[PDB]
Amino acid sequence: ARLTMMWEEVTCPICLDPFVEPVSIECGHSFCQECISQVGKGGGSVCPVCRQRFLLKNLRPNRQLANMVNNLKEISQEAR
Amino acid sequence: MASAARLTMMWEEVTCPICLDPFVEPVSIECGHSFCQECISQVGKGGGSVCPVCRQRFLLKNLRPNRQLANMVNNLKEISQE
Amino acid sequence: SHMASMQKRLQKELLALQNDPPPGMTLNEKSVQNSITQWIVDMEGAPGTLYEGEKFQLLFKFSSRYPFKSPQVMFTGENIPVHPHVYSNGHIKLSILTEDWSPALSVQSVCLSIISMLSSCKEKRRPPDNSFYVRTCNKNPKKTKWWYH
Amino acid sequence: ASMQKRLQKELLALQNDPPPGMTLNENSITQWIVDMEGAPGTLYEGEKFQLLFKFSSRYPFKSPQVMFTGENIPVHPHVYSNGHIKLSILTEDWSPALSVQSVCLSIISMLSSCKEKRRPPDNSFYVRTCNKNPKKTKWW
Ligand SMILES: [Zn+2]
Ligand SMILES: [Zn+2]
Ligand SMILES: [Zn+2]
Ligand SMILES: [Zn+2]
Repeated sequence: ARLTMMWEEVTCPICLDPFVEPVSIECGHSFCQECISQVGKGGGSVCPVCRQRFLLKNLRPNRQLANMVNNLKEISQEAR
Repeated sequence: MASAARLTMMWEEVTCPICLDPFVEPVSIECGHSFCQECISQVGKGGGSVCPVCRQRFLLKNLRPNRQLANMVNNLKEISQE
Repeated sequence: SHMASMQKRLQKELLALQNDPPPGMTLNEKSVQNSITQWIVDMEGAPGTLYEGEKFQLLFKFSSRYPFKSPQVMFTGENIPVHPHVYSNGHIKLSILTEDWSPALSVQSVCLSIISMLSSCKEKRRPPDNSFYVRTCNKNPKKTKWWYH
Repeated sequence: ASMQKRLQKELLALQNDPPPGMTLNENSITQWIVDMEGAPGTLYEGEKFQLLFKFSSRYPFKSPQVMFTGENIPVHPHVYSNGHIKLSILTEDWSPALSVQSVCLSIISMLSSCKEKRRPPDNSFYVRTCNKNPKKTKWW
């Protein structure tokens, strides 16, 4: 049968919603741009999941993740 | 079927564009596109080159692991051994 | 906007606790203030531990900056566990509530840590600073807290 | 193996889900032929063409050689008399992220590109260029 484990692993760990404009930090962990920039106020802080240090100087868009989240929104778009 | 196809949708989204297999040790270059570590370095003979997907210049020293992507491919490997 | 996104997260976390609570825990729904800032979790001590048979209650208080700041969490009611990291008035000594807090932690993860802390404990003792700490906590005028901000 | 693994996944993709207007004929994974029919709304509707795909050992990091073959060759400003295809993606716009499927789609996009069914300005010149060559005989 079907499973929604799909959705759990495209969920940002900060806002708990599907990633919007996901970015990676140095360690390679991904977050919504807005959520991790909330975390890194002042130009830096530590990773929510691994606590390795990061700076938003080196934000990198996660293009694979952006494309996948978008495509899955389409499949999940349903009439109510 | 009962959105069994959505299963395959996620499989193709976690397919590396170079080998056309699920990402193995996925890494990101500067533009933020993702590849198997070993495919992207097959490309980047010499220390750097151009992104297969978008043509942005990358250097192999700037590789970064895609922890989210590695994390999701095994959750799907787990699921399909039913 | 901040609080809209904070409400969204908190709503999803409350659904998870009602539908798949951690072992020995239950959320108290007779406390229905539209669950947007404080909720009470009934928790029972685990078998084979120093708290077998005991019924406790946990209070979760969420500030305006949750989840970037940690919630306030305490035992309340009149049965408060006797434990080296819990004060007589129910305050809890746990740094994931302090400097090991990260926004990626959840109510679920805090609940598991409290449970892990109860059943890890091998000595039913109060914290060494308890009488000092509670005497000072009974002299502070925080009575009406607007506190959510 | 990774190259043959890719080529078999691509070859199955063609047999089970070919691009619109395409079908393949005659199991040799170094070389395969795809039948192509003109689409409604283009100047090549109804005509039957054939594409040859040649894969080298460095595929997909070097581009396959792709050409029209047979005795029906389309008349098109980016397609020569001999079947060679003038498409930068076959040359230095090649990337390993391109596919047979994506190359097929680009050609279809090209058949429907042109407003006048014309031969390339280099056509008689360019194919006379290629008729003198030592040729890729036995090993390359
Ligand atoms: Zn987020
Ligand atoms: Zn991290
Ligand atoms: Zn690969
Ligand atoms: Zn790129």
